[PDB]
Amino acid sequence: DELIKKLVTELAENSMIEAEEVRGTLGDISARIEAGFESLSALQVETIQTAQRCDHSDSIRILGENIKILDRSMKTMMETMKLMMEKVDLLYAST
Amino acid sequence: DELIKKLVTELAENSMIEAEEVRGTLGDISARIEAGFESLSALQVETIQTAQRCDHSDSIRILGENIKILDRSMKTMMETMKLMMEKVDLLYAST
Amino acid sequence: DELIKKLVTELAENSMIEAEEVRGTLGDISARIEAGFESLSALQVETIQTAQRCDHSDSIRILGENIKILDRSMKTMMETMKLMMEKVDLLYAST
Amino acid sequence: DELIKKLVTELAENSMIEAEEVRGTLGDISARIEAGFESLSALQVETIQTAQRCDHSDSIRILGENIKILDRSMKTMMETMKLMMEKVDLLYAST
Repeated sequence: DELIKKLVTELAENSMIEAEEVRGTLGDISARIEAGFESLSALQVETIQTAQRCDHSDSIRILGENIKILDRSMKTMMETMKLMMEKVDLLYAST
Repeated sequence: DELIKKLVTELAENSMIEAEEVRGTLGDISARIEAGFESLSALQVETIQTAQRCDHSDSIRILGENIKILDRSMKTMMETMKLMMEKVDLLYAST
Repeated sequence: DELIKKLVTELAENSMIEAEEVRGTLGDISARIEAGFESLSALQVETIQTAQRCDHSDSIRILGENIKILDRSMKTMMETMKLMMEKVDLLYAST
Repeated sequence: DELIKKLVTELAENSMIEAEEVRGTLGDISARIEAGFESLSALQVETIQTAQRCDHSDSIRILGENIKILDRSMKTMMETMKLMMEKVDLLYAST
């Protein structure tokens, strides 16, 4: 195995160059994977944080509650109007 | 083919190591693909679930409906005011 | 080049198997890329379509416009009240 | 090393073809990575821009403020009604 091992090395010497170029190419691809995923997920988090600003559950409830306060104040006023009119009716009949 | 097959094995013995290292590298890349896609999609689902909380179609409709109830109560009161005034006008002329 | 070409084939015969297994592995990776991107983008479109349901620009404007109608009706009523009172003042002084 | 180098070239000649086909396949994969990431991120930006249209913080505040103006106008009217009634009471007792 004297001449055999000399040919084993001279063949590895030429393949090792093509193995290095594939390894670098694979690492270039791996770097583009971890860069796309790191970028999109940061943009994705920015989407969730933005969406949260549009949840107006409490704001709309407070508007709703204050419309019902006004409705109750309108009932209170309708009772005060009929009360005033029932005094006016008495004033007319007192002539 | 006695010596031929001895050189075929001694060459496979040295290439098999470089094939294993490429296979492991490919599997490292494949694992990063299924990890990025599993993570981003989970973050993406969290975005849809968050966006749904901002659909206030029904809340805003109930506010709108109760503003129109108040508007109708305001028409009812305007008729009651003119009614009261038309009794006051009669009371003035009765002097 | 008689014996040379016989060794060229017996070496290609053993490498061709390792080339096929890498080609299949590469295609397995390529298929996972086009599957993740096809899935996430479909989920992403579902996010945009969901977000559109939360744009209540017109609904909120119609609420705003009808609150200002009520405000104008309240001004109309305040003028009718002072009008009624200015008739009541005259009725008191007519005694 | 006369015959040795002739076999080194005739072996590189057959491997160089399989190296080119792997290089093209790797580049086909790399192109699908930069295409998916470029597409999804453009769709992701469209999601953020859409979500911003649903932030009605200011619109809802102006509705809230104008409901409280109406509430204050309703208090002003309740004072004017009791004022009118306190003149009507005096008119009844003046008989």
